[PDB]
Amino acid sequence: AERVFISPAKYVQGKNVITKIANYLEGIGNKTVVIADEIVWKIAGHTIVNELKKGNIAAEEVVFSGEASRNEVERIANIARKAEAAIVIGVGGGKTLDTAKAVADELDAYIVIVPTAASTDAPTSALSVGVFESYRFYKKNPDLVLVDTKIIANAPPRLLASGIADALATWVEARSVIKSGGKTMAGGIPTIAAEAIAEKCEQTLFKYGKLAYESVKAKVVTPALEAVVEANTLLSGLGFESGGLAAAHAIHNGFTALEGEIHHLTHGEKVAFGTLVQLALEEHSQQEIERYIELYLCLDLPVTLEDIKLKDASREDILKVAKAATAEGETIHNAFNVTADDVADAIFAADQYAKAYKEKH
Amino acid sequence: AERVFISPAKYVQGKNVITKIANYLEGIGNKTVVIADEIVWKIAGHTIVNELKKGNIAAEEVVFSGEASRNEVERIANIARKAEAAIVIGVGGGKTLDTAKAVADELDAYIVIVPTAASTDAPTSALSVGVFESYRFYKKNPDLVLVDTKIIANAPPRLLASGIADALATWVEARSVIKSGGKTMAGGIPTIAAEAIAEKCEQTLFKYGKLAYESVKAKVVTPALEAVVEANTLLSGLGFESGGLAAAHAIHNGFTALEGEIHHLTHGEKVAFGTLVQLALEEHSQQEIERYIELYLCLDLPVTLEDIKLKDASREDILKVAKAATAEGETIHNAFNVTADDVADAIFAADQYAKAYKEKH
Amino acid sequence: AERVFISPAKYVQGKNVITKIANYLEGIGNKTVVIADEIVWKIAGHTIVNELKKGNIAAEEVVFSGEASRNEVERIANIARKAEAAIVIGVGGGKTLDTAKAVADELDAYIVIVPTAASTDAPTSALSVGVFESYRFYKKNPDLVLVDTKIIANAPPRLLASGIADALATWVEARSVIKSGGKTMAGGIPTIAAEAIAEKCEQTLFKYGKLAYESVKAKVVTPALEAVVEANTLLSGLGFESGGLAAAHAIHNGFTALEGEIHHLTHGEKVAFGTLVQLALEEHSQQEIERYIELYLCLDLPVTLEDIKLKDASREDILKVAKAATAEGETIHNAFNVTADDVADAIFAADQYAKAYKEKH
Amino acid sequence: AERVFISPAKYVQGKNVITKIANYLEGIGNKTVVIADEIVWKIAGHTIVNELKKGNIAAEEVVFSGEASRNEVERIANIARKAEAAIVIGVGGGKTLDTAKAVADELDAYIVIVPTAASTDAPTSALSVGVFESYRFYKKNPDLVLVDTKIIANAPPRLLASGIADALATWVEARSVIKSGGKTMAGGIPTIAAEAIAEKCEQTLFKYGKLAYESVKAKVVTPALEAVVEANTLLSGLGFESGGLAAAHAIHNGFTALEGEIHHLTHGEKVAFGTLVQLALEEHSQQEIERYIELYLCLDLPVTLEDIKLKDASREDILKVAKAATAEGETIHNAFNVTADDVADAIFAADQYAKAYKEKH
Amino acid sequence: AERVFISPAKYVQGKNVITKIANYLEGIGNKTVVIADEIVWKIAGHTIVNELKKGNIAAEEVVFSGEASRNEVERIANIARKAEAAIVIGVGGGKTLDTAKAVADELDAYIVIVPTAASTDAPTSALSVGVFESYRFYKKNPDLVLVDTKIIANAPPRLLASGIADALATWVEARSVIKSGGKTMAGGIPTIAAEAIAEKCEQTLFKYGKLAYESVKAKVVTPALEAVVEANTLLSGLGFESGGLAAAHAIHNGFTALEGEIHHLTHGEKVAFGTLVQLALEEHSQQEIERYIELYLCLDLPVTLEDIKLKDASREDILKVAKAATAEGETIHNAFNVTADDVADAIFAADQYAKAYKEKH
Ligand SMILES: [Zn+2]
Ligand SMILES: [Zn+2]
Ligand SMILES: [Zn+2]
Ligand SMILES: [Zn+2]
Ligand SMILES: [Zn+2]
Ligand SMILES: [Zn+2]
Ligand SMILES: [Zn+2]
Ligand SMILES: [Zn+2]
Ligand SMILES: [Zn+2]
Ligand SMILES: [Zn+2]
Repeated sequence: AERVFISPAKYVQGKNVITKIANYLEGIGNKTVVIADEIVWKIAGHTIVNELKKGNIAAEEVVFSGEASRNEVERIANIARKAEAAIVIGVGGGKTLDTAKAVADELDAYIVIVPTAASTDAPTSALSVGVFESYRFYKKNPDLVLVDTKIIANAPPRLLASGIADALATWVEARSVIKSGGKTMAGGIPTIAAEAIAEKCEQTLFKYGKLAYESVKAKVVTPALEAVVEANTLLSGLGFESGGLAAAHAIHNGFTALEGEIHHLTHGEKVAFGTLVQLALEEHSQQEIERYIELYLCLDLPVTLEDIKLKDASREDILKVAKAATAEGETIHNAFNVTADDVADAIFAADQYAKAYKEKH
Repeated sequence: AERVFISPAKYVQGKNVITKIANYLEGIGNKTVVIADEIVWKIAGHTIVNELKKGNIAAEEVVFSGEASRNEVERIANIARKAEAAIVIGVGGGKTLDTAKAVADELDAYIVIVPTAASTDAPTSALSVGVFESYRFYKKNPDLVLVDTKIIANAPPRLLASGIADALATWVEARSVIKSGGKTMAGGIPTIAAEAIAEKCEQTLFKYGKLAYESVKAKVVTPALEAVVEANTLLSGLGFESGGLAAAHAIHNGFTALEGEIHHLTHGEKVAFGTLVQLALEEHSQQEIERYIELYLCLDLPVTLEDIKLKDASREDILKVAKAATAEGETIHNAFNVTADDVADAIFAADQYAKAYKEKH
Repeated sequence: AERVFISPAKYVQGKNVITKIANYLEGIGNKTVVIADEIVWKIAGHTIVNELKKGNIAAEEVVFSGEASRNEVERIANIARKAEAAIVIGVGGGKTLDTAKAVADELDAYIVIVPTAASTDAPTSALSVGVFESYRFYKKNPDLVLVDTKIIANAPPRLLASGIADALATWVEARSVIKSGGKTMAGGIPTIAAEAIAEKCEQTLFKYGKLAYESVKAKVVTPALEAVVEANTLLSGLGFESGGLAAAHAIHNGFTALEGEIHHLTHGEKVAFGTLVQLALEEHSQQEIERYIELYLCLDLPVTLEDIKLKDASREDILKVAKAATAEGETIHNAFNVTADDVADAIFAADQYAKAYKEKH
Repeated sequence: AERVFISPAKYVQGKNVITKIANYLEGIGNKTVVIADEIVWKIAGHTIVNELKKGNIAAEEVVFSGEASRNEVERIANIARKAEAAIVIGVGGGKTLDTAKAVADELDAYIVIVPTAASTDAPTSALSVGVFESYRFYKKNPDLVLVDTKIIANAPPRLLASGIADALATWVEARSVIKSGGKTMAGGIPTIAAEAIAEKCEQTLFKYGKLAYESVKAKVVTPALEAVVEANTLLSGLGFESGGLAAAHAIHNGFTALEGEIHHLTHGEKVAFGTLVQLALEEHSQQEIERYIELYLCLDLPVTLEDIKLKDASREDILKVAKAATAEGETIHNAFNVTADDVADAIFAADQYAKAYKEKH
Repeated sequence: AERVFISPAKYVQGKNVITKIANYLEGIGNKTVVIADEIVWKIAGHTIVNELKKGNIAAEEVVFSGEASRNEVERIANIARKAEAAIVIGVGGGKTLDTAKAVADELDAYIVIVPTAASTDAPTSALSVGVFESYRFYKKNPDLVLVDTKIIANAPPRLLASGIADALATWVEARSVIKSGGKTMAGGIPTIAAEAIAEKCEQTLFKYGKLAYESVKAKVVTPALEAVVEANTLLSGLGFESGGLAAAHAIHNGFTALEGEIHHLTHGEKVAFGTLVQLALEEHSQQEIERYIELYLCLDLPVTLEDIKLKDASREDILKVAKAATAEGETIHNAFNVTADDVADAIFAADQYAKAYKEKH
């Protein structure tokens, strides 16, 4: 079997790096399109445009509607066409970054991804996704991912905790794919590079995660925050894409089978619970499971069905989640041979294990 | 300080993957130019062309002159222009792959790199180099690095040993840059991703290196050979480019200050000795140094001045090597504060340490 | 001395395996007799009969009176004779399974044992037992032990805790027989196979026991519950029969010398206390003893005389228990050289040690 | 998935236990048939008959032709029919024991298996097998396996070394099935009981194997020999049947695709090499592989192609072995996803690894 | 069971302590009898008498005949009677010290034991023994054991090696009695004091034994020699008497069943082989056994049948040794349940294990 590793061309992370944007685009082009929603234009959008102007780089300001639909992409791509911009700059959260990637594919443009929170590991990836249907690949991983830690230190602590949750799934999922001989999102078995990256991701989070969370609460940049932002973005990104997905993200996707307040949680908050479910489907001792539960609690992340807005959910409701999670083509099959009923049982088990832990402290 | 990580867009490694070349180029183009020297055209060049024809992909066969000069690049680029090929495929050793990268930059073409030996970590890099003058960056890291382990299992054992030598410098050099707060070739401080990759590189080589060497001697592909080819290519490549260079490659470059039979050694063989010199400049116990010497000997690699064709070299000759190695702009300054005289002393020390080891077994 | 190992011919465990009963009996016979009490006929008895009918297997439904007496066996054996059934299927708890084994011996019939709780390690054994008089062997160990974890996940949590208690005695007792050169129930010294099984039994219970207990409380099947059901049934069964019994089960038997509410406790609940008594008769540190007490408490099992309904029992009452436990022929002599008075003292010591632990938390 | 564990009903091992044969058959029957070949009748056959006569047990003496064919079984079964014997006693090596099992299935007779060497783990199993075609199950595992260590201490040392070789494959193969989620010969996933048994098997052999080999050379029974005979018979038997087979026995079977002197080696000698091939297909360091090679050499077992009478074998010959080993239905697929070409490469690698070790000592 | 510990009243060890003899006897008496053979009178006998005269202590010089018979004791006791001596001083080797103890019992005299070699652990004991018949206890352990290390440093190295051999049996034998619940020579189970003493004995010998052996070869007193003399005398003495005897000394006694050159070996030399036999009867790995063999060889002690003058001994001869060793009342039954045949096998096994070790170095 062939091993495959893919990656964005360049990843740059540091305090105030947003100010050198004109610098990194020098020998690339002098015309760009900048995509952000209303809030983000105030947070970083104008700062970016102003930095590009200083360097004589034109910039068409686009206000993202807030929905990553084909129409919005078509609308934005037209604007870029007319402005004849060769560089797409997406700034902000998930939906904006995905839209920007779709836009860049239409135009065959150089794409710069500028996250304003380290909340998911979508930034460096070549893939995207009310009910989940499938994963789709873009033509490439992003050309430049620019991560400004000063910006992230000012984003809500809840968003850093969410990114830690999403990154904590990386080693759990990749390890299960490596052990089962399964395939990664990249198409082949995992490389040793991805295994090393994924395992280091977990180590970095257990070591610095709480200190990074406190740093954000005080809105300061520290070595601990720099370490966790890299884990949440570069390690988690490469780890999941080239290391492999399994049950945790399948459960996250399964939640789309339900309607309700659960959908106000972040991707990371849902993945935290999904990760506990994967651990309940594996052979771990009580102490190994509690090591994760303890960390989630110290980051104010959800660990019970009640925490994810599914208090007293019925077996039938959980079964819908399980059926969606075990749909043909889901990632859970890359590491497990389970039925929807096994998965439904594991969801209730994880809830019971977390409650048992809580009723001990 | 900003951390920077760069990487080729896609790395694919496996037995007989050369046969799926038309498959990986499908949604990219139908016209290519293939670059290889006379020997390599027989080894893999024709197989590639034949695989491209089956998929209706045109291919201009170019015979590399054997010298990576501006003229040769200009000559090859013209041919590609006329054929109006959008994909450059370079097959073979170092000089051919570098030339192919230069060609792809002229044409702004998609580039595929196909090494026929896992002898250096140049394949995945965005950089190139009778006396060494400086490093120069290409506009990008390669789009696709395709590594066929069946081909490498048939290449000379000496070439695998050379690649292991070059890869064994990765952790030594990167660790010294990380400890000193120095910068990598990529421009910033090392990421945690590169540190993880570099350290895993060394572990993989001590674990599987000899088994991989025996596999090649028997011309068979095994899990051990697959592990070492990845270490020699993807881990060593990312590790040195994004992890950092230091004294070992500076010494390799310093040898160009001399004329002689030493220049028939491979890049890896020279780096092996360069690595011992770096260890002699650091604070290690005798046992730590011997751990490397032992491995080099079991791979038939050079460990003494006599082994690198500099038997009884004079202090003045070694001083020339040291002066070149400590030239302004060399990588040794990223991790050390040493003079040419300190380096000359370390070269003789490494030789003495290796002899002392040999005169013990 | 000869080593002897005995075992049921086949052990099958899994979720919903009760549904493949007709499948496992295919090449055996087409006529059976099913034995269960009133409650169990509703729990699993009818499901089994219905599964046998689908496969054209006749089944005489027998309602167990609830008492494992010679008359009941004779009564059931007659029915089987008349129906001329060649397979006996016993479903339910201890008394029913023993009766079914006795029935199968009368008829020389193939016997299937289907426990509805994993509460004791009697299922796989070839032996049986108001005052205890002696152990008696059946002509064989059961032909097929079929353990459906979905059924056990729905049985009371108290019954799983009881089975864990009975299984926690396995390594304690077998280790003492191995160390003393004593004989097992199977007739010779223990094999290495039994030692391995017994020791793994304890490890499995400390690792997964609490998670399995929580799984049952939520009525779900998990890897942890699957592990503990095997420990409680196959490992504990082989471990005690072919590994050896010692003081713990001797104390359990000694309780029959008393009348009272203590006899409403389960076999496992009594063995838990019996196990603490054996530990008090051995040389263990306070920490080693507390490791077991801690686990018993987390499973809501009894650890004091008060817990086993013998609050403020008199020395004379405890002495009766001790005399019965040290009767000629009891298993305590396979590992200890103690008098009834030593055993009476150990019963009070275990109570005092547990109280001391409790008066610390 | 369901876990399944099967086992012979009773295993008895000890010095001179052959003398209590009449004792173990008391409450079973008074008429038997004894099967052995010419040599074995002298070694133990007459001793057994004489022991049965003392207890008034009739015994039809059957001389096994030496070939385990349907005709021989039919011939022997007739004799048993006429003598109307209810017990079949097979004494000797592999072919005799298999024949005896086949005979017992025809007659639905109680079967006693009495090995005269501890050379394979076939004794306790319910299965059998010039080119290998498939495995076939008997209706049951043997009723009684009686292993007399005094007899085995007098059998050739080469036969004990062979049994150690066959038993050393147990943990390697079972561990690979457990890790891959594959199925055992018994039909389901492995139980924890089988994992414990298999792993203890390897430990016992590394600990006592050489001492047991020296014991046999001096023709004496020691604790070390008693431990290894149990490992070679009961642990290896249960471990492979209920723990799982993988690549090692598939390679052993693949050798039947060849004609030649290789077929004078014992089953164990072939499995030793097959085990090295499995280790070459896995990810192990040089030191882990050499730990096994070292032991094989100290037991005078084969480790190279030359040792197994295939010196300078051609790629085409090895490919035939590989194709047979990877046939549809072989056990290698329970733990690996490899092609015949991958397996051919691993055979040459194992040879090269062993030679490399030898050319070091 | 009661635990019992016995000991000589006072043990004094040091360089030149023989010179303070008059000092230790001050408040005891002014008349003594000194017993020694011809050689010892020259070695230390006259020095002692001269030291007693200086202190005005009378001393009847007795020349021991060399045979510890009733007549010799009666002869010596008469002399003491007439001299009306109240103190018996025995100086020299085993037979002399035993005789002196017997003499002191007849007279109810204070007894001083002065060994001139540290070759056995008989000095501090209250017991004694051509075929061995039984152990007999004196009325008391000696009142004063006075060990002069200057004297022992001048005794033959072979005698120190012999004492180390006898002391190396202490922990092996005592540990087996402790594990089996057996009784010591002192009459009850072993105390914790004896277990501590016995285990420290082995540690002291592995740590300092070779250095003490080299010290004696150079005839010098060092801390290492002081440590080993105490181990050989006080630790080994208390350890065997109050810790327990088992198979090793039983084998030593069994040799008396044979006539021949074996009886020129020392007690210690015979115990060394006896110790290897006990290890062969226990469950130890090859490495654990070799740890002792290695030490014996470095002290020039016997490890094979050939070394103990029984080269090519017949099974019948070894069987005589085994029968005597397993006689009713021997110490082997305090820790083992073995037959004479098991012991004969273990004697040949130990020889084979030692040869196997030797044929490795
Ligand atoms: Zn995610
Ligand atoms: Zn809402
Ligand atoms: Zn290099
Ligand atoms: Zn030249
Ligand atoms: Zn029980
Ligand atoms: Zn009541
Ligand atoms: Zn086999
Ligand atoms: Zn032949
Ligand atoms: Zn002694
Ligand atoms: Zn003599």
